[PDB]
Amino acid sequence: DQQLKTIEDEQKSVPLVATLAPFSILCAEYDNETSAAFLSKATELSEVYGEIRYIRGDGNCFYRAILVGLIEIMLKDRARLEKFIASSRDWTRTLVELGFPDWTCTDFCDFFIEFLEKIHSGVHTEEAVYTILNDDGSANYILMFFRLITSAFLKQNSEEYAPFIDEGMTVAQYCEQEIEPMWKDADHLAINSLIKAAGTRVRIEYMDRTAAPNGGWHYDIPSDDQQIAPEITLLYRPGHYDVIYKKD
Amino acid sequence: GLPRRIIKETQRLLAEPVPGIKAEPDESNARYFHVVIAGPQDSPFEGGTFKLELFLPEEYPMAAPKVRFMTKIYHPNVDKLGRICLDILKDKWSPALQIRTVLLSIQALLSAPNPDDPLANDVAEQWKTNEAQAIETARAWTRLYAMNN
Amino acid sequence: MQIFVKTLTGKTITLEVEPSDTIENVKAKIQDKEGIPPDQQRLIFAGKQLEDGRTLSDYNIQKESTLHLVLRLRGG
Repeated sequence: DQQLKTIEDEQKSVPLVATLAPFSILCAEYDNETSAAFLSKATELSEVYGEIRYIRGDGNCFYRAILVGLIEIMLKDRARLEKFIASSRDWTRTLVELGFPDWTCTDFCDFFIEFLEKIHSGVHTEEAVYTILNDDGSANYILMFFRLITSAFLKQNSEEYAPFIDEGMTVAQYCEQEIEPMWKDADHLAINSLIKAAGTRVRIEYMDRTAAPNGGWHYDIPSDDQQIAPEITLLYRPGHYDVIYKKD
Repeated sequence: GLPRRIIKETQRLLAEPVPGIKAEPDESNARYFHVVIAGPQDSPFEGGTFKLELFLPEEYPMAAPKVRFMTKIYHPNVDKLGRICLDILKDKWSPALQIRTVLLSIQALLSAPNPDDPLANDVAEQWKTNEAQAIETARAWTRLYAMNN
Repeated sequence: MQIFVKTLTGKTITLEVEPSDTIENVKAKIQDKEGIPPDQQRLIFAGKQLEDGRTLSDYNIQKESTLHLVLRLRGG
């Protein structure tokens, strides 16, 4: 059956990581006749957000969205990239010590490190980075590093996160089944782990059809007493994540 | 020109001695491997050798290897076409796993054939209801089909 | 009786409930404190997802038991 050939071909008619597009492109998916509730939320969001970056919906969208967000900060901040390149080496050692399979998990790390170093030295331009994030072989190899640290963060902190897993699964079963494999949607627990593991700070604009608090549903992860601005903002629509950008 | 993953895994597959498992790249196609797994001691498959075929698909390691038994075997996890019911070949595959993992897990499957539930089909049901007799049939098929030349 | 609801966000809250209470009513009481609406909430107790139609007594949830709250954020 060439059915999953056509399914995973609908997915592939869009790029992994689109170029920027005005936020009004999101509003144009909707209208007052058939999708009035979504149109309202999008139009509202467009007062704050000027642009959207569509991420392919292939099961990896959340990981790919965070990864794209992080790489964007690091193209604009040489210091932060230095810090991220080093603290990724701390992950390699963490992985191999938390008993992840050695040479395979090491090779994902090595590929990711080399990619960052090549940004740092200037070998890779901005253009070259987006091309790499759109080439399936390379982009997914890079994305695996992020699935791995998400899993590692949970295993590192297992007694703490164990009670938030349902279906009677242990943390290791959850990681093995829902975090480590590719094409697996991310849920809250995974999302919380990646953001903390990656040391980032995210606002999720939770765009659904429901009457909402002024400004729309949103979640800041982490949420703490501090009022630091989020460095990555995601658009969540039911079952899907894209990247969005405040105006100017 | 192969990706880095297949170059590295090929080198490991050639270097690593694994008891009862032999694996070779096809001379023409670098993604194609020929695998022989010895019937483990203390299983109905003892004395037999089982040929398996493994293919690394275009997106490997992001998708699972494809593995099939060529040697006919009476086992709850293997059907008439030699297709293999195994979690790490579909849903619990992750790219942190490797060919070695799959091969070792197929080997352990021969040693512990009874996986609590009937994966497929009439064979599995025969295994839980009358093990002694399923075990005997497996022994016979080993003699009939897995006994070399 | 009092129960606790622990969140991934780092917070624990307390609710006044009856064993008669449905999981729906419990979510509404969480909503009154947090703002998080019921259809955005998943509650877990003893690795088992709590079902909207059911009661606390159905899961033998006791005084000072802790429930775990996650948000509905599943995305590909």
